[PDB]
Amino acid sequence: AACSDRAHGHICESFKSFCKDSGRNGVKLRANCKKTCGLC
Repeated sequence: AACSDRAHGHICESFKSFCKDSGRNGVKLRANCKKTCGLC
């Protein structure tokens, strides 16, 4: 499982500070943006 961004692109950045969200928004961020969130 490689690490990178799969989201549309503007989703990770627009929600970069949301990567630490305990809600669905956060989970989807770490998934669609395993990189922008930092999971490598």
